[PDB]
Amino acid sequence: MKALDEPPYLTVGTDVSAKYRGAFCEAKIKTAKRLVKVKVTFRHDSSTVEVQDDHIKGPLKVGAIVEVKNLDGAYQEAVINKLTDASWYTVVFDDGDEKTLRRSSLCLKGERHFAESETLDQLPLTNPEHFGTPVIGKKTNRGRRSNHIPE
Repeated sequence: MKALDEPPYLTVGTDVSAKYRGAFCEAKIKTAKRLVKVKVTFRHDSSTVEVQDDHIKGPLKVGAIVEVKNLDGAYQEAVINKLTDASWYTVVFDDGDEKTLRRSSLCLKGERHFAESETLDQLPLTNPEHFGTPVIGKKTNRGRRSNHIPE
């Protein structure tokens, strides 16, 4: 660090509160995992997504067209915008689960484990009805009917 402006830090062996399925359960850092999360612009849709380095095949550098293996099973052409240090801490829960979560979803066990819950509340929303981008009619690849079926 430079000035060390954040004294509480998470390290292996340290017990923290990890958000498991929505509820913060106290688990201890089993290991620290630097995940490289790559923010990529999908070339076919122009949308910026943020995916794990694991799905990125090719070279990991800004401006590079890489091939993203999506969970859909499709490789997609995308451009790397940035490589993000996603320092996630892999915590071991006392039920036997181990999972890495980002430090923003981890509260340091120094008498802090949240006296709250989100409660999966669905009233306060910041995202409106996402039905797509305005004017659906700007894509180059089209192919309805193709004279194969009267549709």
